[PDB]
Amino acid sequence: RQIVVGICSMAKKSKSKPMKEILERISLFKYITVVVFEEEVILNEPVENWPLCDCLISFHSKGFPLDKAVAYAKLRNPFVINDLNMQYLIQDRREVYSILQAEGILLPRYAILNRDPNNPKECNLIEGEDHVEVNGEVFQKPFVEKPVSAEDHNVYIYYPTSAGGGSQRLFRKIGSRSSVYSPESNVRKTGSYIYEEFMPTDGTDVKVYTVGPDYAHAEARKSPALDGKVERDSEGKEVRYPVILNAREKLIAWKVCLAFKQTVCGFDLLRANGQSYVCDVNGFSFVKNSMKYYDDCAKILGNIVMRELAPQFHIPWSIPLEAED
Ligand SMILES: O=P(O)(O)O[C@@H]1[C@@H](OP(=O)(O)O)[C@H](OP(=O)(O)OP(=O)(O)O)[C@@H](OP(=O)(O)O)[C@H](OP(=O)(O)OP(=O)(O)O)[C@@H]1OP(=O)(O)O
Ligand SMILES: Nc1ncnc2c1ncn2[C@@H]1O[C@H](COP(=O)(O)OP(=O)(O)O)[C@@H](O)[C@H]1O
Ligand SMILES: [Mg+2]
Ligand SMILES: [Mg+2]
Ligand SMILES: [Mg+2]
Ligand SMILES: [Mg+2]
Ligand SMILES: [Mg+2]
Repeated sequence: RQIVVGICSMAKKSKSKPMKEILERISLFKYITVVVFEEEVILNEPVENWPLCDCLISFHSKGFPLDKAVAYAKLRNPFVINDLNMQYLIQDRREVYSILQAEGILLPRYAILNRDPNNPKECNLIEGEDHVEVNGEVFQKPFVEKPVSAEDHNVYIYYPTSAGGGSQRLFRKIGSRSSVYSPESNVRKTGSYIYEEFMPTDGTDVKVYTVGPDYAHAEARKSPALDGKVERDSEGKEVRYPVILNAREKLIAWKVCLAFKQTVCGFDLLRANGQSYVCDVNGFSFVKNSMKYYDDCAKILGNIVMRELAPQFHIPWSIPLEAED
């Protein structure tokens, strides 16, 4: 029989153009059949009625019932491409940073400010004009303030008085804008945050996209805080610039992929001061608008499936050479 690869995610992701481009390519494998789980089934049917698969590609995004996906995996015991339990941790920036540190991955110096919502003023925070002290640790402006929830994209950057003060407020892109300047110089007074040193880059973020530990595509984009005006092409896509990862960065990608147990994994690098710092690990993310990435991503995933499952299906399989980017 065919090896079944099940795709289990919210429709917003499962029906995205990149997903469709990759799935049609995975379907080219002679012995693989792709089955995309309907969102209505994911949300409203018990896991016992979800379709069978032999390999499960499943990932959390807003509204996804991760507890059900875990229960399904436990019930059916499929080969899992992106580990589900790690996806609980990926939702919490504190957990993400803790894993990065445990793996010896360079990241910004940071401190966690946990605030009791019932008692917001008695947290370990002291604030001056050009700095904060978080659990006694000092951050001179510029510094970055991130909500502990990784799914909250309201990241603020606080500028020193010498540069005019105020702050840049980042958010999920709204049409042409990715951030806005605020005259507010004082930090947020409710919520829990990570405070971290600002890493000076050349004005770009490096976005990395792994497909297993030995492949990563990288590309760059204008730092969303620089002025908040998104660079768009004639198709309405964000302008992306060429990047080739150096040897250190290829190792970082290997480590992130394995540490988070996410075969398909996006994360962000800040190239600063002659090193590269991870500032965000998002888990499952596909590149938009690279034909070559669709080809490579589909072939690697299909080959991962065959390698793991061909023997139990009695299908002959010889491990082919794969590119690294
Ligand atoms: O909101 P989510 O998290 O469910 O989905 C978002 C996520 O896509 P994913 O699921 O990972 O593929 C972002 O990638 P990411 O994971 O690297 O995120 P972070 O580094 O944590 O910010 C992506 O930003 P980008 O990397 O393309 O700039 C963003 O596109 P959008 O702002 O629309 O960009 P445009 O199409 O307008 O240019 C998506 O927003 P929506 O689709 O509106 O919800
Ligand atoms: N320590 C830092 N130094 C400089 N820029 C940062 C730092 N942390 C985040 N940023 C900038 O803010 C953006 C959003 O932060 P990120 O941690 O990626 O949050 P999100 O999960 O919302 O994407 C980054 O892409 C980067 O441009
Ligand atoms: Mg097929
Ligand atoms: Mg996500
Ligand atoms: Mg959007
Ligand atoms: Mg990011
Ligand atoms: Mg993120």
